[PDB]
Amino acid sequence: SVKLKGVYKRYPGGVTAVNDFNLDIEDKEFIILVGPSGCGKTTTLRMVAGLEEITEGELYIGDKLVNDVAPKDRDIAMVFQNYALYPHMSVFDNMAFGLPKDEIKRRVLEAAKILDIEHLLERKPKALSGGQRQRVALGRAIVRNPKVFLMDEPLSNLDAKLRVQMRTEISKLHQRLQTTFIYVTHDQTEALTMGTRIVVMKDGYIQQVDTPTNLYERPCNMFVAGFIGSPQMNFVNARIEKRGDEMHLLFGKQDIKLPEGKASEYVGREVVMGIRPENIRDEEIYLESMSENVVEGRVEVVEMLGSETLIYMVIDDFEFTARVNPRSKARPGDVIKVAFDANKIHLFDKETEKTIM
Amino acid sequence: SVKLKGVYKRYPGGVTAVNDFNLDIEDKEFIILVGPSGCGKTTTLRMVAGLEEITEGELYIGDKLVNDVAPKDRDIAMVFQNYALYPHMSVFDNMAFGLKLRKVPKDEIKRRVLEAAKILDIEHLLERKPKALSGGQRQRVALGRAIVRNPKVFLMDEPLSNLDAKLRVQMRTEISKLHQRLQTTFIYVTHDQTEALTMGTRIVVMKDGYIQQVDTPTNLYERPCNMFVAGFIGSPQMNFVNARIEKRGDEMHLLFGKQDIKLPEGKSSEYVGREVVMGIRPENIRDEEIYLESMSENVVEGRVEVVEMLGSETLIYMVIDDFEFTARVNPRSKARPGDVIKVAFDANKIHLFDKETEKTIM
Repeated sequence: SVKLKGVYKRYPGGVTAVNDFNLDIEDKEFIILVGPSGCGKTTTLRMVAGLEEITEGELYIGDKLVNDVAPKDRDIAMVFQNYALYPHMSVFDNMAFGLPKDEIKRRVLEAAKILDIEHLLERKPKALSGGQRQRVALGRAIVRNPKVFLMDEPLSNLDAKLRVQMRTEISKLHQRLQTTFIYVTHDQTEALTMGTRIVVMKDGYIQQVDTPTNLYERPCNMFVAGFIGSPQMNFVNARIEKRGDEMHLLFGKQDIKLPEGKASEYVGREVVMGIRPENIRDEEIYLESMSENVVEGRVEVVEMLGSETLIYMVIDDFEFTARVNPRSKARPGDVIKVAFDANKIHLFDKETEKTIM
Repeated sequence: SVKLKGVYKRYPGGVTAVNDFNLDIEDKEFIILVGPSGCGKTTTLRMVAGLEEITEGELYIGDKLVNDVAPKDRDIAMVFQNYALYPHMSVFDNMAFGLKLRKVPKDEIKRRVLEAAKILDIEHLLERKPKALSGGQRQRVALGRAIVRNPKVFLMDEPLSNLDAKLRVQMRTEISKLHQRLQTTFIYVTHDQTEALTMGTRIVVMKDGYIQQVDTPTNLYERPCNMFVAGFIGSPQMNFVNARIEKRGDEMHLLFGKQDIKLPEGKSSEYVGREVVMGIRPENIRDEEIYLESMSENVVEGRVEVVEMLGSETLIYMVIDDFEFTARVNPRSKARPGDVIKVAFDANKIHLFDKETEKTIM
């Protein structure tokens, strides 16, 4: 367990890098820190590790306050992008720096075969490059059985398909040792599967802390909504209008009827509507059931992937991206009848940019 | 335009590698040859290129028979795994070769080489040598020696095999953009299936030497002619179970295990009562509550065992009775291992094959 109570970090010149970071990681938890560059996500990790000092706040590991504890005295394994293995040491010895009980150390180190480095086991760092030397750094930390793991983009020099293989082995390791993990990555796509809870940070402030599913389906503001999930969620200005007992959203000359179950102090007001691509669907089941919420749009580019078909269109004056089932019939220039799934509409304040529900 | 009329190739020992290969490529067309290893796809290219002889049949590039024409007199551009760039020549000279001894247009060779370089954004590499380049750049350079040929056909034998995951996709879309630019016939051979759905005008699926099907990407995907095309194109693989067709009233139902799926009015005779193989793709086993209300008749309970969230999709792996099935649904599903899920089978997208003959009934 690690707790950060009201933690600040200020840079030279008074600039605030991390602003009131409060969060309680329970033990045996996988927490992911995502956010744009300079959002303070990397800074907090260096502070939990003890590489930067904590200007203000408290940091506890278990029960012990460690703000002024040297990194070596925290029982933490760290992998950062300065992994920097020693050039004139074998792969084994470069992973065997756990001070120790030799001849069992080897067993655990050979078990690092999970990283597919067993065929490099007696090599030296210069013969590997890019991805392989980063998997060596991982290995070093992998055999440490610490109280918490701290990882800063440890799979960034690897290629797609091998990064995926090592992400599943990190998750299995957390499932096996059940020690706290704090994982930092630029990629968002690796947050949604790995972490128990995800923390979205922006310009030093944490926007939201929730489970991957909850971040995806209940964002707190337009930023989190437009930061998690790709391609970016579609955004339009819309006016809420009550017609009869129905509640409608109007943007351009188009008309979306919200389902009975939505709402008070925003009726007649103009809001921003948010729908994700996979909720603009063209299969005709939806075009008959959600007939009230079908809109005609002029397709401009289509992209077929085998997993999906992404359709980029323009409705009245606004560009929209849609995700439909693989191998679609749409082509650039035609106008297609898309249905907006009102049950998946997000509504934010135009000024505060936070959600109304 | 390229035509291959009844073309065969047999190996030492009498084994036939290519068996009655027939198809007429229209000019300015992108054709893809896909199939398992040793399906003869590489052999066919080697025969179009002139590197192997044609045992029987007729090859016509343009309007002329070229079975006995040397490759170099065939007006062919080739990017194969043979095309090692010349080690001690600049990429420029490596792109100006062939053109340099096909009746040198010295001035008109610089102009064309640099237009092919500007298309591939390799002009800032014109003075580097192949050993200084990396795999991806030399695959762009190798392509470049072919744009300067202005050929009648381009021949590509797995030219994106030496690349890593992301790079591949980047140079495929560049080829699709490239064919859309030169508007010359392309014949492309690749191992990966995913570009059935991405690259080609028409696709040829080959199996054990035979052409299984020649069709457009959508039609290849949506109307496979046999279980092989059905299970070779599309990922994850299409689900297959043995089922028996049964006529109850004028409805027609399909039964496998304890479950019963009713086909819509429009599916007919001379296969009813017999055991068939059913084929449905994962994106047609789907759990959205829209499906369970319209297609309540064809809702099935299945025990989830593994789920994989990808951001683009959610893959759900389930067992029904003794049978296994996979479904592809929206990115963040709530189904988790141990639960039982209520999936709807989209009857309008079920494929039915002969159990013995293994070819499609419709």
